[PDB]
Amino acid sequence: ASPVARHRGLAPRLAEALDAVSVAPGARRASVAGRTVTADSPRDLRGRLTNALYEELHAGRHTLRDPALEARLAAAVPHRTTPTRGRLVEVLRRPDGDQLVVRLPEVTARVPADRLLSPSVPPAPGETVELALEAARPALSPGFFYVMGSRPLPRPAGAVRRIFLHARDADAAVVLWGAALGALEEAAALYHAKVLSDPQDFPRRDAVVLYLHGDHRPGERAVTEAVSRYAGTLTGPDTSVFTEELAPGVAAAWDPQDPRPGQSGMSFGQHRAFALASGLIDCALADPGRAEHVVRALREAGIDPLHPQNNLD
Amino acid sequence: VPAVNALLLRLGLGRLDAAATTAFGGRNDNWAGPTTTGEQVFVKTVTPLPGCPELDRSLSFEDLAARLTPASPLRSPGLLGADPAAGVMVHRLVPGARSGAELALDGDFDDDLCRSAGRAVGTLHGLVDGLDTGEAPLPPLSWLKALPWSAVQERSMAQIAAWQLVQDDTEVVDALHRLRDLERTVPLAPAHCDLRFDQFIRADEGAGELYLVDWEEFRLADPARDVGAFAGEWLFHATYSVFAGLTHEEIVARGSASLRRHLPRIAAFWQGYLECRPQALALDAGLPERAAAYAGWHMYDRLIATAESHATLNPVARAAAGIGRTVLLGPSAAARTLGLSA
Ligand SMILES: Nc1ncnc2c1ncn2[C@@H]1O[C@H](COP(=O)(O)OP(=O)(O)O)[C@@H](O)[C@H]1O
Ligand SMILES: [Mg+2]
Ligand SMILES: [Mg+2]
Ligand code: NA
Repeated sequence: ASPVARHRGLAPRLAEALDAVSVAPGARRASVAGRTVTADSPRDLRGRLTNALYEELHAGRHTLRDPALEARLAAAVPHRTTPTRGRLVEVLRRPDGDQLVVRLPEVTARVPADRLLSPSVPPAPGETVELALEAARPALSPGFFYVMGSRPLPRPAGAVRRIFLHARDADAAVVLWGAALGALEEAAALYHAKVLSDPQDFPRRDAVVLYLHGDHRPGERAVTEAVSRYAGTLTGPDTSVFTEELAPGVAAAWDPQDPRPGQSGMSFGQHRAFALASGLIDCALADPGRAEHVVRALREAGIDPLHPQNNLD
Repeated sequence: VPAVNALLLRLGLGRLDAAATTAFGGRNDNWAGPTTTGEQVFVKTVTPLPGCPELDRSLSFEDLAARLTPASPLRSPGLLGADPAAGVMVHRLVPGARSGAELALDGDFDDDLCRSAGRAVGTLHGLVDGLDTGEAPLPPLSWLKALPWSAVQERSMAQIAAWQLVQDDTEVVDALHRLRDLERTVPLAPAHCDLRFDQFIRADEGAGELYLVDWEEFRLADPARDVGAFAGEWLFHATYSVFAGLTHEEIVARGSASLRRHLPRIAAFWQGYLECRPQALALDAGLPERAAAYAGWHMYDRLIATAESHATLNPVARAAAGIGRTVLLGPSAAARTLGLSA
């Protein structure tokens, strides 16, 4: 007769949630907070229940972009340039303006040579160059305005601390956006960030997402200081069950670190939900030893069942 | 709006009836609906050169099409006027237009519609002075060596990732270079060069006649571009559109079974194409092979367009790209399998 009592080995926030969740014997039927879900296979209930868990527990539910909103989000960014390394494939020489063919990590691109920043002069093809590329990238992330930080991200990339801001609506987003960017710069943070650029999809708990690299503590402290002012007025107070709350509508976690070949390109929220769905299904396919099935699935996916916002070392 | 109204006024069409106008799709701003004089029009605007090579090519088609019998499987809606300086064209509206993309999703682009489409394209390719002889930028060979930075800032993470996979596939890039090189070694024909299902429209909610539209890329060019595009559209419908996690082998198995069930659609098109262009293989024996190679590229093309709304490439995308690679690097076998032989 405590949710922690019946769900030992699991973070309390998660134990509380699993009381809104049941899977029928045989795993052809499940129920997430009145959101019933059915399938004809155990295997298809895995994908549907994952979705129901993701909506109810991570996102909290149950087309185009906007040039006005984008213009205001674009203006809020405190910088305009992110230096970027890649290997010079070839200097192209034009009278209308010389150009550099550069292998960036994500693509081979044809860059104006006026963007070179190091070396001071186009080197031989094969030499690392460094280029002043726009910080803002409004098409990169569909549904979102994306910005890279002024300071280049570490080479091994490393573990990425995610921070989610539950903007209530577009106006709050602009303010939270600006405050968070101001804060992260001043703190010399290594990050990318993005904010919803579609005014008809607020509220969302991930209306703003910050990706902090290197040492996240300075930038997290800075952001928490900068936004706690607004936290509950501009941010709705609810957050994902899988995250560590830092304040009303301000939540944090790490990018999944699943050491299983098949698991990749999965968001934090989709990954946690999938692990949870699997454990819940494996449970239903026998006959609480239910919490153990859930605990096993989280651990196999690399999630710390006591702190699921974190991964195992 | 001003430049459009100016043209409607001068043609005797009055103005666009804002109460009944409606925007249609494509990379251009388009308007359709009734004018204050009651006439139904389709208006297209194209951004001029800082005129407008896409409208000059579209008009070069309308000039050829006006000298055609009303029995031609190839029909224009009817050009009402144009202002190429201002980037504006006006055509007769086709009442209750359903696009070939809608028909294919609904299950209505059947074998017999595919045959009429082949007849239209075969008719096209028979018809050449005053055709742009410049090469169509598809496949985009400069982009396969390096995307312009301005293009990267307008693409999704998945489109960029798809570009990168193509750029680093040396065999694919070399095959696409060979494919474009061959265009100056074959008998050319009047060609749309931008053919997809959404460039076809059928009147009367799908019960009317068949039009092929969007002649912005109309050129004297390799006929294989249009045949390949039609095959590639079916390829892409069968191995991607209908599927939108299994194993990769299961995605491949489903995709393969789905393609086989759709091969008659490509067969009908090629039947129809030969009905109206019976001398095709006599002049170009390589046409099946080249068509299959364009069908391969067309899948990459369609997969890169579809990714604009995604942040990662899903496993179906990747499986479909794998089929595209197989058709491109093995064009003689894909031609036979696709039914483009004899
Ligand atoms: N005359 C017309 N009557 C009805 N619908 C049309 C007509 N012309 C074009 N459309 C529809 O509008 C769409 C856009 O036309 P299109 O010429 O392809 O423009 P874009 O160059 O922007 O692709 C077509 O795909 C077709 O579905
Ligand atoms: Mg079009
Ligand atoms: Mg067009
Ligand atoms: Na189909």
